[PDB]
Amino acid sequence: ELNGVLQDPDMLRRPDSADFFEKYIDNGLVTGAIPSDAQATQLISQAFSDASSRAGGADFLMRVGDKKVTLNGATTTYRELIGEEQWNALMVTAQRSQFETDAKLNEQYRLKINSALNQEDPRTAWEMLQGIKAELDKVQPDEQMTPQREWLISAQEQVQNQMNAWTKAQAKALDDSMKSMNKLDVIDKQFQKRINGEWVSTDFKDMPVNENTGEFKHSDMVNYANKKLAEIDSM
Amino acid sequence: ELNGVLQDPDMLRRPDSADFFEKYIDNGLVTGAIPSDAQATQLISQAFSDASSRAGGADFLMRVGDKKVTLNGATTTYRELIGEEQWNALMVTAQRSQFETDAKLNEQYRLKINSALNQEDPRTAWEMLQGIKAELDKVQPDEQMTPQREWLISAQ
Amino acid sequence: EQVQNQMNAWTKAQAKALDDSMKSMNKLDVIDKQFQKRINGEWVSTDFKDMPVNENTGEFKHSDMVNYANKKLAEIDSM
Amino acid sequence: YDKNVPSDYDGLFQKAADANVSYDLLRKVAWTESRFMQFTKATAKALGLRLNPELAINAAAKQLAGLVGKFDGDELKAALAYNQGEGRLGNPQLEAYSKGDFASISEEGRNYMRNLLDVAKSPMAGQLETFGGITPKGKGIPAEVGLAGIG
Repeated sequence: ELNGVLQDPDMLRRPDSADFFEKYIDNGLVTGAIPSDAQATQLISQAFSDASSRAGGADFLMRVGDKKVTLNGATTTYRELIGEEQWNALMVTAQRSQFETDAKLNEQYRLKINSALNQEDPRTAWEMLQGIKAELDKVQPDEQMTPQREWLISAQEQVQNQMNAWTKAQAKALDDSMKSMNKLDVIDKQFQKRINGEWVSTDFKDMPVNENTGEFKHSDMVNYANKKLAEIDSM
Repeated sequence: ELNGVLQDPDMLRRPDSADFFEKYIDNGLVTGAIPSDAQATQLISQAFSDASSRAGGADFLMRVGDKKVTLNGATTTYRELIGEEQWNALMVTAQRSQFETDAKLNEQYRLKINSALNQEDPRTAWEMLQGIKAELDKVQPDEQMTPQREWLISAQ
Repeated sequence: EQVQNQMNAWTKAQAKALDDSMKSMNKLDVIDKQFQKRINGEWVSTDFKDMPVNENTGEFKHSDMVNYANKKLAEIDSM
Repeated sequence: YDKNVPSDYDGLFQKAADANVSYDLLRKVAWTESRFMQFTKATAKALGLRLNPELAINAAAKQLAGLVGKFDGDELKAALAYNQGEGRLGNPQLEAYSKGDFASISEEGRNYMRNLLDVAKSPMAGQLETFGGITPKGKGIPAEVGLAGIG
């Protein structure tokens, strides 16, 4: 009789099924349909295990764990019938069960995660990962540490480790293009010390070298030669 | 009735909730509200499992494990009702539960750790790691070997 | 999710193979531009050791002129 | 990675450019693209009408004026329309931004908004600032505060 409005995996996440369960248990305890408080407890602990191992259950549970029920004379909230620790375990299970009850969700999320760790730009993997963390909050609405929230953590702390290498490969690319500008600057300084009346050679094999420039090739003068003429033409 | 001043995760770490729990159990045993010493024990062992699996519980437990309670005629300290070994397990659980009850803390600490292993200068990663070891002592105030104190050890 | 990790490397090895064959086309384009600036009446050398170099071309080898030389003659023959 | 304390020619110019939007935003929109307006697209220079701070900041101030004026209360929508134009690519996003469907805007518009909402003011600010937290009560970390010291 509970599988009438607590099985359709779209009828759980509705916000009335919580009220339906509260009214079921209450009117069963009052109107004799549920006689014994040692039996309403079994109905609770079996309906919660039906609704936890089923897609759509985490939010039904998080909604019902705030409704009031009166058992054994003492009135309480369903998060407190079951202990705090046991409710934590329950919500963890209710969130992570919809990822091993259907393998389509597991496939889909794992492939988006992995195709998000393989984007070339590490900064454009992070918005993909916030996308994944945004489509996890639609299936797991409680803050426990489900194993999928471990996929996302390893993905983020893997993209950081990827950026530690991508930045090293960008600094090695601004090292070989600041050398090739240092060389043109020193060649210009040599030409200018030779023009203004000072006796220093201007062959490319006689420039100074200081580990910001490296050894001078011939093509680092051709480049300079076509670039003074280009600049003098533009004046 | 204990969830009135022992659930608000900021009302645990206060230093009076320890006194509230001590007075609750004492005045329950004396004034009949808690009749049986075989029942005050269940109240202890259920309030400690409520307060251990909850953010803010490690320091409430470390504060209450020094208050005096008298059960079965023999008077003792709550660290000694529950055994030494069982109290160690209890405090370990109370420290590491606030990192798998909320995933924001787990995310945040793991990302600071990993972005501290990726700093270029190894000498400037160490002060980041002392920073992390300084923001762990605000959530785990007992010296047991929680798994987060294993993150920091592997990081160093 | 292992084949994805394999394609992240196979694509890197295909982009490094379209980097060494777009260089060898940049060099023929710049050599043609040099010959054309020299023909239309401008004083710029056409030796392979005096072309410009901009990290899209690299250093010019001798065989990057032979290749060009057999390719203008091949194109002029086909007109 | 950025602050409002260091002042240079940028803060010297946007004091009047904002008078001809917001000085805090216009100082920030330029910083993210050209460290201290970087209209890199050739069509953006032919449409916006170069490398001169007398008109570059004046071009951004004019566009960001209309972009922050096309709704008059959505400044994050303005920053989004800036680097994502309203032709053939931004239209599917801008109609998906107001409905709160940030999972379907872009990989670049979100990263752009998430870097500039700390100085910008929108009604959807606190709704994107928590768009992708690890838990629905959490806050999703933008690209350059999780990748802070890595360099």
